Amino acid sequence: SIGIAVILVGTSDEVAIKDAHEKDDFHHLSVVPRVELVAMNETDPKSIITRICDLMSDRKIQGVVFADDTDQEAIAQILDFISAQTLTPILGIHGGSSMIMADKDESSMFFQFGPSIEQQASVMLNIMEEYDWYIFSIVTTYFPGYQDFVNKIRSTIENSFVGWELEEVLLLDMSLDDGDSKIQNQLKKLQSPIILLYCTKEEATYIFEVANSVGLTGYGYTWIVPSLVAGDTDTVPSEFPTGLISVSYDEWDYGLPARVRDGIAIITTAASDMLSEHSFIPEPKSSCYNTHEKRIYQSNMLNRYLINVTFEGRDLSFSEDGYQMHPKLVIILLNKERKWERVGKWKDKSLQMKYYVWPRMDDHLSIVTL
Amino acid sequence: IQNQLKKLQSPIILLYCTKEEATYIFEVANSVGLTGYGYTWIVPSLVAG
Amino acid sequence: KIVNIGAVLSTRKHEQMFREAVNQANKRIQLQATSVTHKPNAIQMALSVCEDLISSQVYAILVSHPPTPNDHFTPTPVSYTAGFYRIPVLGLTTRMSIYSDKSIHLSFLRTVPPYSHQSSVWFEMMRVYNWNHIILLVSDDHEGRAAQKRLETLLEERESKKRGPKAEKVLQFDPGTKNVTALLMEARELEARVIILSASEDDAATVYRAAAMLDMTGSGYVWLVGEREISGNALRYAPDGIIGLQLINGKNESAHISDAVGVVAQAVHELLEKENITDPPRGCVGNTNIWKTGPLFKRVLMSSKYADGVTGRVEFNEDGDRKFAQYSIMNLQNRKLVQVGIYNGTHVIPNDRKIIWPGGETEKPRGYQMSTRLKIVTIHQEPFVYVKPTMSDGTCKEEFTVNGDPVKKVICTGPNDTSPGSPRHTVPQCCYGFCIDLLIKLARTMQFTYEVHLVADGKFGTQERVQNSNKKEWNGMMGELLSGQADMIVAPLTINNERAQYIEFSKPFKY
Ligand SMILES: *[C@@H]1O[C@H](CO)[C@@H](O[C@@H]2O[C@H](CO)[C@@H](O)[C@H](O)[C@H]2NC(C)=O)[C@H](O)[C@H]1NC(C)=O
Repeated sequence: SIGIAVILVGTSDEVAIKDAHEKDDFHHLSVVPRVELVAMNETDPKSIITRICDLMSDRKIQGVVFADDTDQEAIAQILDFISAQTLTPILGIHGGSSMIMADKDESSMFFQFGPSIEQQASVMLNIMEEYDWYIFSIVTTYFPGYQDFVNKIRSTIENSFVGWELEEVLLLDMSLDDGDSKIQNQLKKLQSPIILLYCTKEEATYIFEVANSVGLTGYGYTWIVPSLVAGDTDTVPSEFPTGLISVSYDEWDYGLPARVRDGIAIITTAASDMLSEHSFIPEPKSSCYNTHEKRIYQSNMLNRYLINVTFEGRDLSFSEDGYQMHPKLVIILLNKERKWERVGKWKDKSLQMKYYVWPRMDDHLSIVTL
Repeated sequence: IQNQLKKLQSPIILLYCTKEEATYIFEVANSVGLTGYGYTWIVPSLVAG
Repeated sequence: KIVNIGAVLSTRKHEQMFREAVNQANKRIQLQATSVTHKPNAIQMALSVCEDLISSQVYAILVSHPPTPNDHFTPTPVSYTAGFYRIPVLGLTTRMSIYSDKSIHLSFLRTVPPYSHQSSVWFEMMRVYNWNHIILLVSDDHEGRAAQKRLETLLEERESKKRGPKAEKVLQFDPGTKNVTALLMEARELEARVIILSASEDDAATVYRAAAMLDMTGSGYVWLVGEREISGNALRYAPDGIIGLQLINGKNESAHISDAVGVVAQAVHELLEKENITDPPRGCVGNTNIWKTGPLFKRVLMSSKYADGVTGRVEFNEDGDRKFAQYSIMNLQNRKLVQVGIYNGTHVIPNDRKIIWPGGETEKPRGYQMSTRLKIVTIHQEPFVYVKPTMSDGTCKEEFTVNGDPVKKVICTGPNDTSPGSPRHTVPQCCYGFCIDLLIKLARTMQFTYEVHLVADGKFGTQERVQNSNKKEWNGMMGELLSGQADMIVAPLTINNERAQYIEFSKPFKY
């Protein structure tokens, strides 16, 4: 009986999740849907650690699905540390604690439902390519991840026959007015009607208000930015303009029951494949109080087949880092009503964005020809 | 003045006001980014005094 | 008000030393101390931290390393549990390879510097001996990637503003494999002779055995090694001349504890003059909130505060790392760890002692020795390069010109006797012509010796998208010149703009 512990904290989602076990699509007669919908309201380190250890010691748990309601990556850090300690595949999916983290340790390879910075850079370049905006710049800060961003941009900017015109790459520092003078002079020298940036929320607000003071309005400067400055929606400050284009995960038309059923289907299919191709399942040593039980790390890695799972006619492969190979991204844009609505969709390297010609930000004339 | 000086893009600028208004306009333009590299400001003797 | 400074140590002697140090620092509110021993399992240790170490939680916890060679799984859980509430962490002795990430670890302050500063010291040492060529090679995934990125951003930023060092070839291999003779021979086939390495202990022993098998010690191979490779497990099989580095006070836990309590007392005295103080709760269970004092306290600590202690001036860079450390330049003077000098800040200081180099040479070896056996590629073009089969004797039939002078044939070694249906390297086919005649005149004028082989694809070369991958690669002659398969192109090659980007075309031979 494969133990599946689905933990939901913060909010209350008592819903028909039992449809996962009621589907009866488990071909291999060994992945018993032992679901444990334990709920709680105190998202404390000791609390969750004692909870997962007691749940693993009472029953025979081999897979830990997870969900939450806060926006703290420390929960994901604790989850990955527990995964490193007990060497069990865990799943933090579309709860708001997915919050993709990079350069993970040599733990039991687990993936979380969140796109990588490289995929966001790729979808932003596809957006820029769709509307023939072959000129831009780069304005990053000293936040961990800017180097990977600029390296991906450079690797995708000189491996194609498209005339991309990289104006200048900025590396600002939040030290004194020297950075202010630098960004002012550079944005006065940019003169490119597309701008990209990568920083946190408060730094984004600071940079946007400084640029608006220098004169970065929404007429020509159409700022683009990944989901790092967006964060939790419905909390838009006044510094953001009405032309910002941001990308993010499928937070609107992706149901939490759908997410948890996809996760449990992934777990069951991977376990079925591994137990059918190996004919031996490792022992779930439920100590979590003594490193002596860690000697069971001698069989083949379950992750090697877990990262190669597909079900329901949809590709659900994963990389060694722990991110989706097909994140199913969606494009978002804020209007003059200070509201973020969906515009386009990106899935399987295909952009189905509607709103053909740029719900444009008195010289804009159409022309008929034949 | 910020939007216009961002839209000027001409390496010669003329103005006509008093001394304090000249200082105000110059500091505002320098905050917007009117440095001495390309923008070579010209002004009559009214702001010099 | 009282401030109970939490701590976690491995030995009771360190706990007594920390108690004495905080009692001394109390002379300058009040300060306290709490210490918990290390557990074999980090889960129960994390529970004890959440229950006992942060029972007051108003402090900056300090953590040490166990005698185990892990040094990562023991310091990571305290850092995670403290960064959950944005509580700063003090690090006495840790593997700072991964702990320099502000996204993984929110707040973390260390006492020992990472190997990035060791690569910086390597570069500073290189700036003295005028070594402008070096072939580095890393083994670990993250540590190696970090060291490579540090060396690359040091060498590239300095090159932008003589020729200036070029890292000729950056090699990488698995830290778990043992077959590296291929990479060793590939590095040997290059010009640089100043191999800088940054592997683990077992990897260092393996690469030392591989270099001893290939004999990379003939008084020309200069070695620059790190502190993680000068250990006994690798020193048992280490070659002479292996210049290494070692940090002072690497195992002195009491001095690190004293410095940490001093700097944290200075930080408390500096921050107590603030306006808002969000005291963390007396218990970690049920308190789901962010302490506003954490980030601001870390910012005002790392900004300018410093307390002189056992290591003198201690400045923190913008990563949570202590800068301006002490490095001892150690040389293997016949299995004797003699200190050639000391390092401090940015200046290197040699003790003017008997310093030698591997291979018994008492003089400073050169950076490299330029080869005189450069490969040359050539295409078959109608009146420039003739291609005729050779005779069965081994040479080919020699003829005379219209006047009676030799025709200056050269033994090409290109696959021109076969078709694309069955490509196979054939017997050398002697070649002659107008620009092979030009090639011999260039070789006598600058005294080099060359071989020649024709192209494999056949075309001159252009940019084309590959069939399967995404990156674009050159073709034929351009690809063989760029991808280290040819050092010159003696053939009719029209100078263009798409080719001058990566090639340095000389003045034109004929218009
Ligand atoms: C791994 O390393 C060994 C030792 O370096 C290699 O063995 C050598 O074998 C080749 C034959 O292909 C000889 O030309 C070399 O002279 C040998 N080296 C020594 C030091 O004797 C071996 O080829 C490498 N690869 C594998 C797969 O074992």
